[PDB]
Amino acid sequence: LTESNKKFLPFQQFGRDIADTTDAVRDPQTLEILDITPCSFGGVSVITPGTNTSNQVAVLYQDVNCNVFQTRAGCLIGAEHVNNSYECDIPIGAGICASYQTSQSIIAYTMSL
Amino acid sequence: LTESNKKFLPFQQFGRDIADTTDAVRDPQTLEILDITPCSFGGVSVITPGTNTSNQVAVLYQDVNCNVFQTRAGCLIGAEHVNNSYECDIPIGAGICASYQTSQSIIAYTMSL
Amino acid sequence: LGKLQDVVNQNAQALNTLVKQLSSNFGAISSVLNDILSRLDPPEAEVQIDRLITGRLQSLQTYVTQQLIRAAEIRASANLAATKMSECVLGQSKRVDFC
Amino acid sequence: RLITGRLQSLQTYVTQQLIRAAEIRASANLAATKMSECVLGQSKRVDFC
Amino acid sequence: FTVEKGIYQTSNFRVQPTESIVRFPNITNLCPFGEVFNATRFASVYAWNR
Amino acid sequence: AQKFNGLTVLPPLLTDEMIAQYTSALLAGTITSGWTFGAGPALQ
Amino acid sequence: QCVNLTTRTQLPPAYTNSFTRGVYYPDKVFRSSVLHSTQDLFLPFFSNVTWFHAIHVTKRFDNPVLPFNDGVYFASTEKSNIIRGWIFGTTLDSKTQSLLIVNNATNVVIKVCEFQFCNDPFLGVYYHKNNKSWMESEFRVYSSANNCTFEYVSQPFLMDLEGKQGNFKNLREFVFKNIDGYFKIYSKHTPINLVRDLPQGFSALEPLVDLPIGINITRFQTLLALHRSYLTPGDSSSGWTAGAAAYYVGYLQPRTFLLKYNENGTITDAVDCALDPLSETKCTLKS
Amino acid sequence: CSNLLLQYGSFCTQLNRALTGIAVEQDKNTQEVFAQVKQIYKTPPIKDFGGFNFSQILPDPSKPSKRSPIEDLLFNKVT
Ligand SMILES: *[C@@H]1O[C@H](CO)[C@@H](O[C@@H]2O[C@H](CO)[C@@H](O)[C@H](O)[C@H]2NC(C)=O)[C@H](O)[C@H]1NC(C)=O
Ligand SMILES: *[C@@H]1O[C@H](CO)[C@@H](O)[C@H](O)[C@H]1NC(C)=O
Ligand SMILES: *[C@@H]1O[C@H](CO)[C@@H](O)[C@H](O)[C@H]1NC(C)=O
Ligand SMILES: *[C@@H]1O[C@H](CO)[C@@H](O)[C@H](O)[C@H]1NC(C)=O
Ligand SMILES: *[C@@H]1O[C@H](CO)[C@@H](O)[C@H](O)[C@H]1NC(C)=O
Ligand SMILES: *[C@@H]1O[C@H](CO)[C@@H](O)[C@H](O)[C@H]1NC(C)=O
Ligand SMILES: *[C@@H]1O[C@H](CO)[C@@H](O)[C@H](O)[C@H]1NC(C)=O
Ligand SMILES: *[C@@H]1O[C@H](CO)[C@@H](O)[C@H](O)[C@H]1NC(C)=O
Ligand SMILES: *[C@@H]1O[C@H](CO)[C@@H](O)[C@H](O)[C@H]1NC(C)=O
Ligand SMILES: *[C@@H]1O[C@H](CO)[C@@H](O)[C@H](O)[C@H]1NC(C)=O
Ligand SMILES: *[C@@H]1O[C@H](CO)[C@@H](O)[C@H](O)[C@H]1NC(C)=O
Ligand SMILES: *[C@@H]1O[C@H](CO)[C@@H](O)[C@H](O)[C@H]1NC(C)=O
Ligand SMILES: *[C@@H]1O[C@H](CO)[C@@H](O)[C@H](O)[C@H]1NC(C)=O
Repeated sequence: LTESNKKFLPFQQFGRDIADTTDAVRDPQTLEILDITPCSFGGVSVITPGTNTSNQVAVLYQDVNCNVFQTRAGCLIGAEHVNNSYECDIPIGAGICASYQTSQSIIAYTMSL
Repeated sequence: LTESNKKFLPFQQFGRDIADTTDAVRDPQTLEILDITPCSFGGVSVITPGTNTSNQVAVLYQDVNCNVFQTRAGCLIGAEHVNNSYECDIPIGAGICASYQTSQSIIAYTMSL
Repeated sequence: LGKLQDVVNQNAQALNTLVKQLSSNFGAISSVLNDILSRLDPPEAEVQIDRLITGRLQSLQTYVTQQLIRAAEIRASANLAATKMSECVLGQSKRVDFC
Repeated sequence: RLITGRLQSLQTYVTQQLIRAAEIRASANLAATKMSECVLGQSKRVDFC
Repeated sequence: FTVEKGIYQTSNFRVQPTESIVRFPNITNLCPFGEVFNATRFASVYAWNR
Repeated sequence: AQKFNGLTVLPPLLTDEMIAQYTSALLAGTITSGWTFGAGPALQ
Repeated sequence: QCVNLTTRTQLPPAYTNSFTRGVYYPDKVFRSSVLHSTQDLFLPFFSNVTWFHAIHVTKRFDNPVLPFNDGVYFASTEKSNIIRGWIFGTTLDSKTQSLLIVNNATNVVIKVCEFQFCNDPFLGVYYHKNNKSWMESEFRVYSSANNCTFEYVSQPFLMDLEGKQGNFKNLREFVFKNIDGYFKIYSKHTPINLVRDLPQGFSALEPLVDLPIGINITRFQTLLALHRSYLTPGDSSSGWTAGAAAYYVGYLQPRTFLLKYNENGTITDAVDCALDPLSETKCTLKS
Repeated sequence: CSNLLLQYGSFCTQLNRALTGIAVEQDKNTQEVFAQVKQIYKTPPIKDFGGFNFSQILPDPSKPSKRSPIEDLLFNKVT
């Protein structure tokens, strides 16, 4: 229930959008307009280096907003972020891939064209 | 119930077609063979010159037999017919389009290749 | 631009139709599955729930089929664009009325 | 149940017609390329025209 | 038993709420009942106000 | 026929006469100009 | 109690045309930048709507018991608050629950009961001699009453009891509906400077009070207020004055309407689907 | 609702796999069109190409975005 910036006419209680979903209900406490946004978005995903190469994995959430790196394509945990860029093999999205490089661990970086 | 030109054997009452639809029934009153044909054919269509160009529209009937012009693609009302030919923009079907030209009103003509 | 606008408008209207499908009862007594559970017992309201399941499954299957056909058309157009790039862009093409 | 059966038959017909329309679109694109190349000029593509 | 390199979708993440608020109004109305106690004078025990 | 049950058949935009006219125009262009008419103005 | 009138020369009712009027909010939700279509009883656009006069200069006074269909549209270009209120019912013989929504000089009074309704109730305003103010004295709306349950007062509403013959300065529109016995009120005061031929401008109608009565309704009739100055003898037989007023009565029909919600959240346009082929084309494409 | 969905879990498996395949096919389309070369060639600082003006298709350093003025006009034209 976020704080909205749009005022309501003084006879309405509900509120919908273009896609016809109730996302703005006026709170009857002191006439506050509050938006509605679902808390659960997308699913989970895993990054695996493969067989005969490693044993650890990196869990990636599709669009959930939070070692831990806040990528553009959700939340990626278990993979450190490095500023340099190489050619990428395992795609994730939004120009960021993951790879197993140098011990050695799973790293995330912006791909090189 | 049109006047048919095909006679039945003197033991039948109904008549079907290739598509297996009862479209011929003998009249018990005078042993007259009458055909059956549905009346409602197709839908309606609206010819609009566009926003900020005109306000009047032309209504086209799809497969209905009837200012008013009997085109080969149904019935067209609200658009006068002119014998000359220009390049057409709004397609209708059967080689005749409609447009808004010179006041100015909606006209229908055979398209120029 | 006509080609670039249709591929977005069609997807947006398909998503809107998918949203609109949940507002129908598909022959049941309610649209939202919570209302029948709150007003009727689950042993009796099982057939309405199953009817809603079948309706939502049919709508999702139709959406998946439409998206698959659209993806096939996009694949064909992308193959055409890749060939056009590799011929007309990465060199000069002798094919007349192709570039 | 009559509504559901007729809806299923119509949906299957629409899917079949959409697949046929996709195949017709591919054939028409091939015919358009052939008209642009073999007819509106001489095509150097061997075993194409 | 063998997994190659690439992305894989296993399950979904759902944020289950832990608290519920169902309070419809901010306060309810009242009826005049304080005059039973806030009165100029009261009644006796053989004939009391009902 | 197949139209009695609401299964209306839409007539095509271009008739067979117009298609024949297009083919004859293409034939005349390809015998009188070769490929110049397909990539610009027609040259005799 | 009520008295009977005397026969006199009146004027036949006229017919006028509406111009994008009779649009209200069909619900109580908020919609912004969306074109939402709903199936509800509205007033069709460009429809021949009835007209009734209330001017004196002659002696025009017509209050027929019009049938109350599924929703009515009541628009008035009121200037000096000559009109007072409305009454409802089926037979008006103290057999059903007849409504009486009146607006007195102190407060609005809504009470549906079984009033002994007369043939032609009206409000009487008398001009005092020592006091230079118009005051209502003849409260002849019904003979008596027996029993009822609902009564509503709301906030006080102040009006002017002085009637003039000048041009109108305000326009008031009212919509009365009954769905599942639920009484609906929609109104919005709109200033205007005109005498007739209502403008083509657009103005939605917001609900004011929503009455849970759950009764029957088939007929309705409006109430009017006449003045008793020193010019008239003061008897309600042939000499009176009613100022200058005009109220329009329209009947709502079930048509789908495509509403135009702006970013603020108010209706701007009400393009139809069964009036013009162009309007049908607009509302089928949702644009 | 979930308990009755085990009777149609295979259908959801096919639908999810079809959507994943559609997404990866859309992802592969960009690699087949724009990734024709594996070496990024830099535009030369000399703009004297014999009189050919290429500023309308080459990127400009005046804006932070790398899009050409034609591409920037193309991005705002579509929604
Ligand atoms: C290449 O074309 C561009 C057109 O965009 C030219 O830029 C314009 O130059 C004129 C002349 O000074 C200015 O008035 C315009 O404001 C410029 N427009 C823009 C968008 O920059 C550019 O000068 C041309 N360059 C060459 C070498 O011909
Ligand atoms: C909240 O309740 C108080 C009474 O304690 C009341 O005065 C106030 O108006 C209420 N706020 C609203 C209705 O927004
Ligand atoms: C994610 O959440 C944190 C804290 O809740 C917030 O600071 C950040 O802005 C959020 N990210 C986005 C993209 O909204
Ligand atoms: C990568 O190098 C840049 C160089 O300025 C620096 O700003 C950035 O913080 C570095 N990132 C990490 C993760 O070390
Ligand atoms: C119809 O009935 C009338 C009276 O019974 C009879 O005269 C006539 O012949 C009949 N026609 C037929 C059976 O075709
Ligand atoms: C349409 O109807 C008229 C009169 O009913 C008739 O003369 C005309 O031949 C009909 N048109 C066709 C194509 O049959
Ligand atoms: C168009 O011109 C031809 C030329 O003979 C004539 O026969 C025809 O009637 C004309 N049509 C109209 C609508 O004037
Ligand atoms: C009675 O009066 C006192 C003081 O006037 C006030 O505080 C109280 O709320 C009233 N009601 C009751 C029930 O005591
Ligand atoms: C005026 O109203 C009558 C009755 O409602 C109607 O028959 C008539 O067509 C209307 N006038 C016009 C010009 O539409
Ligand atoms: C106005 O009329 C109402 C009844 O409709 C009545 O209750 C009220 O007392 C009247 N006001 C005055 C000042 O008489
Ligand atoms: C009012 O009295 C009448 C008797 O004439 C009766 O029929 C009706 O039910 C009564 N109304 C109520 C609300 O009790
Ligand atoms: C309401 O009136 C209708 C006829 O106008 C009648 O059929 C119905 O029974 C009435 N209902 C009640 C509750 O009086
Ligand atoms: C509606 O609200 C918006 C945003 O505050 C404002 O720009 C606009 O002027 C408002 N409209 C009216 C009619 O007040």
